[PDB]
Amino acid sequence: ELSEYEKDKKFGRPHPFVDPKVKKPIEEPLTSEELWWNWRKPDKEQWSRWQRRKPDVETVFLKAMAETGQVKL
Amino acid sequence: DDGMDFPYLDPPLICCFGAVQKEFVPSVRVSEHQMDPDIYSGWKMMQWNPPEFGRAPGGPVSNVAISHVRLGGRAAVIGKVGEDDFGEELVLMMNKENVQTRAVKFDSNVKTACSYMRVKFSDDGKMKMETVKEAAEDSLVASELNLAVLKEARIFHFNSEVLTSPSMNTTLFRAIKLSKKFGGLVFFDLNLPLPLWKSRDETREVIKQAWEEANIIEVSREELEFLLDEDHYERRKNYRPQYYSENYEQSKNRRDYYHYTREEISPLWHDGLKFLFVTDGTLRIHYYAPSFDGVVVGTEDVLITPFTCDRTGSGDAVVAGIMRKLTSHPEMYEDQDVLERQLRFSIAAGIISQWTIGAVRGFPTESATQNLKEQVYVPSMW
Amino acid sequence: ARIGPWGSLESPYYEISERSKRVQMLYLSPSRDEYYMLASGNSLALNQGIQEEQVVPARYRQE
Repeated sequence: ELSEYEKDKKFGRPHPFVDPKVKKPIEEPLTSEELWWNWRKPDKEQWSRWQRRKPDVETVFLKAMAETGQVKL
Repeated sequence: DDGMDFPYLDPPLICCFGAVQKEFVPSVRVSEHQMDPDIYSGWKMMQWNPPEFGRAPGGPVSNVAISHVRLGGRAAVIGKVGEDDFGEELVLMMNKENVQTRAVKFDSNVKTACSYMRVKFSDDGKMKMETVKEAAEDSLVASELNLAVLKEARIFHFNSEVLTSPSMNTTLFRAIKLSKKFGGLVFFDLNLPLPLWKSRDETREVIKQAWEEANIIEVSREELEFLLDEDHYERRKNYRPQYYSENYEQSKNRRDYYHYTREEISPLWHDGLKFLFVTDGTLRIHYYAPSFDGVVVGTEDVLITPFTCDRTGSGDAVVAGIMRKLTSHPEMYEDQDVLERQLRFSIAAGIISQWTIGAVRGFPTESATQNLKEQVYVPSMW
Repeated sequence: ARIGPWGSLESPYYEISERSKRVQMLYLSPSRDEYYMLASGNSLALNQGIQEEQVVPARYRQE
């Protein structure tokens, strides 16, 4: 047959972009210590004006019909 | 009193006992700076630089109830009003904003906000006044207590003003006894009236009976240093080392946010207490619990709108937010992390309440309070 | 704006100091303007550290 997707890509039903059959995790990249000082994320979350997601219109509709079954987020 | 069929509604009710008044500022002291006796156009300069006791001035209990219900909660008010036009408009104002008025008693013997006194010239030429006939607000007797609000309400909130009149002392103590018999908490707000700012010992004698019955107590920074030691806590604040600082922060001469240790607030602590809150305006909130204590950090901004800034009523919003989050989340009592996270909503409400003229005109909404809390605080905190 | 002494244009600014003198507003002249750090930001920002290290735009010298 055609996978466990039923090849939702072939039909068009909602489905994750990546394949939920491999989804191999990361391989322990460099941690904060082994990074140069320019890429460090300085261990204390910094206040920024762009820290709250933009309200937007379509983010309301997507959440609206996700409850009614027309959308699978 | 046992009449009921279905369970109570979702938001627990709040009991607000006191006097119904419009734009009242109880806590009054001598401010060092004055800005012209006649021109009121420049008085707003005292809202950018408050006298350190009107930084977050609390008001009547009706203001607290209105701020609490506007934040998404439910509140009820116990009080008495006269059969006047002002008395009929105060209840209208409270009713217009979903404040339950089932426990407000109308009477015709006394007039609202009007009290009859008598001139009593003493030795020398210093006049005095003795209350001949009491005002309508402070004339509630224990017989006309609504034994339905007390049963339903889960938190009993009252302020110290009712301790300045004889009849309300007995009425308040009877209401406290009834509410405790029905299992409700007691929230004590210490917005001290002017006569109670006379001496520490007299005030401590006056408020001891009410203090020992409280489960939660909220006081300002000045109302605590006054109750423990004004001179010592004022000498400690203004102190800089003669040679060299101590850590580094002392070398920056920042503001003094002192977190009082549990051995200094011990004289004001008793077994029945569940929480002690000390608010330094909206800047910081020190919370003391039976097993832990800490400080929640906040900010303030009244120069963001220098022409429509009015600090009056912010303390009521802070207390109302505290009560709303206490009743909504019952796990804050024994969880310091949740306690700190839920105590920033009150700070956001207090910040918003200082951006408009009028105590009741501009109390913040729950959505606006959450918006400001999320916009000021880093995602890790909120 | 206001024409001050010696025919110099002056503008009002709120002085930030830990003394709370009485009137915290001053009328600054152009000669006294470029040697102070005039903020135009806000105090509505809180980080896990202390609030006094938050960053706001300012105007020092002519930058």
